[PDB]
Amino acid sequence: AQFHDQLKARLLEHTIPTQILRESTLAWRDFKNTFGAPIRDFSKIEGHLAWTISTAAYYKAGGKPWKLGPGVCYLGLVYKKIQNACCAAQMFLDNGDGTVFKGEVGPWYNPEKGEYHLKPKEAKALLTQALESYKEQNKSYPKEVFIHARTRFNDEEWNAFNEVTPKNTNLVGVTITKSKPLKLYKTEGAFPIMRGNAYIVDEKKAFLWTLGFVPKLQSTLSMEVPNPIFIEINKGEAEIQQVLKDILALTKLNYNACIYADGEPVTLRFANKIGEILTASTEIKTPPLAFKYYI
Amino acid sequence: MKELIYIEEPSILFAHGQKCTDPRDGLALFGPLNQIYGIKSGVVGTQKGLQIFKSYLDKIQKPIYNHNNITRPMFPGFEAVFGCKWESQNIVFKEITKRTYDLVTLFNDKIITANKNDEERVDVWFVIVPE
Amino acid sequence: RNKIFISHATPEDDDFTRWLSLKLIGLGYEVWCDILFLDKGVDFWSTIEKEIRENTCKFLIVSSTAGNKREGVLKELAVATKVKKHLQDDMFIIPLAIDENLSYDDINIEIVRLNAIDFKKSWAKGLQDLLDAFEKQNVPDHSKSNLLYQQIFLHDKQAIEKEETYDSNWFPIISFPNELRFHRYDWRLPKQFDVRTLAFPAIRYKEYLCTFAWEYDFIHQLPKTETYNGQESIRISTSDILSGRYDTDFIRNYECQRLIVQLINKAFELRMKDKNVREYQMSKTFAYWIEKGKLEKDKFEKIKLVGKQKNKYWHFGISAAGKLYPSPVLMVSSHIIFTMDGINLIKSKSIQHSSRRKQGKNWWNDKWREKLLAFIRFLSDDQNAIYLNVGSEEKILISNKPLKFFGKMSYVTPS
RNA sequence: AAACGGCUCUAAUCUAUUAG
DNA sequence: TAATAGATTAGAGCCGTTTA
Ligand SMILES: [Mg+2]
Repeated sequence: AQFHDQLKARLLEHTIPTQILRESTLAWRDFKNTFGAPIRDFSKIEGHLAWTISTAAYYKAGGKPWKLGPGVCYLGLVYKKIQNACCAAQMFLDNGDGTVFKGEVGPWYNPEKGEYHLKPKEAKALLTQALESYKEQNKSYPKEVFIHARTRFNDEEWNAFNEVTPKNTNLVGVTITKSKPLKLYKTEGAFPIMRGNAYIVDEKKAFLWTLGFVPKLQSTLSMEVPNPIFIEINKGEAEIQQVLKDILALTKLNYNACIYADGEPVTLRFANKIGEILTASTEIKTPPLAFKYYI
Repeated sequence: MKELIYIEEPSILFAHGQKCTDPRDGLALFGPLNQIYGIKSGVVGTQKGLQIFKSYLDKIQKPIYNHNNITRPMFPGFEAVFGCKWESQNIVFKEITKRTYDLVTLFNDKIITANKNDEERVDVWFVIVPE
Repeated sequence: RNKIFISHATPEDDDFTRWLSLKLIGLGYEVWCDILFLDKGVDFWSTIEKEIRENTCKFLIVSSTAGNKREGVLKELAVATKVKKHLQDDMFIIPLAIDENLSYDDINIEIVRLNAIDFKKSWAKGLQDLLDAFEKQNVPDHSKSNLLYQQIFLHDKQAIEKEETYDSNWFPIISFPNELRFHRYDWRLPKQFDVRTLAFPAIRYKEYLCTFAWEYDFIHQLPKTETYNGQESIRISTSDILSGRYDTDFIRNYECQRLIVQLINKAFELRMKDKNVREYQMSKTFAYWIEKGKLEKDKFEKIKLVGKQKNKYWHFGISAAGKLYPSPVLMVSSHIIFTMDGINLIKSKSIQHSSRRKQGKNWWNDKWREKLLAFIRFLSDDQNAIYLNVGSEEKILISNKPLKFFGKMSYVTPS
């Protein structure tokens, strides 16, 4: 179960871009279920298959497949159970207009069993590291620091964030919640709701259909019917529409896959993946902090 | 009877400064931003896995077909889209002929020896896991 | 005469012209470009003349800033003007403005009359417009380039600005019991008795009994609560709780909100216990489905709820829970519950999962929406709403029609 | 572990209350 | 310490490959 995680963990001390392919993936036709069709029926997606692989092959080889279209740093932090470990991912725009997406690593450890939040010291260190990375990449501190996570931020860690955050810098807290039971159908057509529509529940909380039907591919990014993702602006001040736009923009940079977009902001997804990599094996000082070594 | 707002789909940049919504379409039309010259592939695994990887790579070079080509864009081929060479003849191979820990250790030590001792440079290592 | 000519500035604009020519050959059109097709060790100007005035359907001129004033581009354009006059063909010259810096009014005097195919932004859409222009003039293997054509056309089909209406899984709570009544059964309720087993919903809160029912509903199984003074019970106008107004030391607003929510889901459970629907225990809640043969042609109204597939039987079931954050509304979650003979459940859950994914492989939005609406309308005793029993005289009323939504942006349904 | 999705299962935590 | 809920959160796995 932890083969991929441990293998990626043990190659972090010496930076080696690695990608794991099983024979059932590369040659799916050869391996059958012994009573009929192959176990993984990849014919419907074969080209897509190759796409993804090539994308991954082109990403870990130091090639940038596509950037995103300032002054805002998107920090998505995800918590992993083992005590909990918080692992981050940062995406921002520099003066060179090349989107820097490296991902803050060196997970911050909360000793509490079920508390998926950071202590003032760990939160202070995390946001200080984010600011330092943004400064060394851009030569200035960010106008807006887009903190977002799968959990809401407690008052104490938010106060720690505000204490260590610099002046003339407004940082916001955003919660992405998946699998909320809001199954919004379509009564006229036979296809589900088209992606991009947003239900503004409140000036701080909204339901964003980051995934759904899409006219460009004449289909839906998912099977079944699409579950909108809950965007909660629990901390900070920001317009809900701009936050939804930022989530939609972050759903674009999934370099680990060749798909139109994914249902969650991929900053959280990549932070989660590097979190599994970190929790796989023994702690490594100054982790690589680049997705080509984890994803 | 609530209002549902629309967020315009953001466009991701591509080569020549062009913007397309779908990464697949933008890659197929204009190509990736930066031009690496090729992929120095390293394959660590069983001879069967190496052969499967070479066959799939050669299949990657030529265009390949989806079942439904309109819901999901074509793959023209690695040279056509990304403009870098990843042929299968330039593959650096490493043969392999608590259980989780030692299985992990075998591939890790093979990759370590290949990265430290071998002269040939490998850009990315494709661990071909036996099934 | 079957050929396409593209003139451009050579030192600067090569990537655009190379890409355009490659796409054009991919589309099947024959092209001639000086950086691609002009041979080495050959009189270049003589061959340009031969191609321009001998074999050329159309003459495309990039309208970049440098490509406008360039002497070579000007010479090719002049010969193209002469062959345009000779051939009498309309729109033989096609400018392609690709630079945003130069104005449409600063285009050189020989081109400004022609309508320039826009290429300044989104070369893909400009190429689609150029392709449409080529098709309209009938400018001169079939199954391999229509894919590139359809990808060119489909790269930009932004949402049509049309009105669309949507049904949801949120069924609003139309009405609510006026009073939430806590009954002080310090001894009348045994301390070891389960408050979930009462015929009407009730929760053990403090020394009181949180329920929407009267103090004398719990008599059949709890007879000792008789002769209990009504002044002991504390009744709260729950509209204040829904609005959040009621925030006292006795109970916080969120706590009583949660209490009412719990009352809602367990009254839901009790009602489906009396609504002739079987139950399945998932990880976190109960799903309620209809057996085979209990409905006419296995369908309610014109929507089926139970069917067969591969020696297996499927029932559409619902699991509901209330939330009062934006409004008091009960969300439903739809599932497919599986059986061998149609009445007897499968003990295994892996086969249930596999069958659920196999049946949902072909289920789409219309099927799920119609199944949900039919099942909820079936559980409706009232024509336009369903009942949840919380007391003999206090009632929970749930809208049959989901919270309706609408959008100014939508799509053309695929055919 | 190409990948994303729906789905299922389990567990934990925070609140509020009750019995040890 | 145990229980009963809601709310949140986290983990895993399992099947399809997104109706033309
Ligand atoms: Mg990956």
